[PDB]
Amino acid sequence: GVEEVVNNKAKRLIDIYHAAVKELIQNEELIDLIDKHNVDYSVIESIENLPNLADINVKDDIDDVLSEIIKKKEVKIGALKNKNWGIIGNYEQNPPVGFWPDVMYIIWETISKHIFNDEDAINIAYNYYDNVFVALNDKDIHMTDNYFLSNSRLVDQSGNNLPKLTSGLPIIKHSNKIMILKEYNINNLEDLKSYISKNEGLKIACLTEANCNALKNIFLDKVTYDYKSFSSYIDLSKSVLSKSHIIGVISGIPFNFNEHKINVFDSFLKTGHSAYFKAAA
Repeated sequence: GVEEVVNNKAKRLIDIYHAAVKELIQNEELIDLIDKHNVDYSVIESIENLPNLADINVKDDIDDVLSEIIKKKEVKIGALKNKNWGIIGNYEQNPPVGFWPDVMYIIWETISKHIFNDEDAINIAYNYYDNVFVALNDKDIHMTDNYFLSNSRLVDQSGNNLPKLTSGLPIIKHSNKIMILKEYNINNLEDLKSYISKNEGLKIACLTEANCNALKNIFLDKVTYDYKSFSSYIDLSKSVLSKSHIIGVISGIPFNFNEHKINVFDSFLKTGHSAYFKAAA
């Protein structure tokens, strides 16, 4: 009569990781970093149930991933290569710069101050791959970067699922805004739902797949979703103004169109970001 649980070698790594984020939210560092880079992200809303960093075992007695990190004073993080989103995160150079790299740095600086007694105790080693989830399942890395979507396809290059990979909390989110013509008298998600429920054959324009997904959760097959046809705000906007798509879904607004013609409201339908780990051998 035994509870035979999987040996998650990343369990303590995930917990101290979550505990650090909790501390970074308590000490205002994470939100300070968001303000410093002037990026439009929100931190995880509830931290009550997250582990307290002070409690977490930092001993290297456990036969797990964290003990390896501790002995070498180094963690290997995986990120997509040749990515450069400017201030949001530039990975064309190693070590990378920008918000998302800075997020990973302060997390491990915080972890270092608990396992050890200095922010620089543990070195961050970034490795770049085309498929990071393959490298993760192959133990080339201990972690993915935090910027990865919470809804990511955990698949190999063949396109088949990787069942041993797990995810941390969506510690950081960004919201999805909805732009629409004022003439429809719709300025909230509720009025939009009513309209979509009354009408058929409508189509939704999105700048990214994640934008359309946030709304797909709400509307299902009541509408068609187009995100491939748009590569910029100007493209997306042209389509809404041309009246071909009832709304445009987008995470940001570079500049404003006429107040009296266009409406933009925050649906508060969020897109989460999380790190991924290897939860089983």
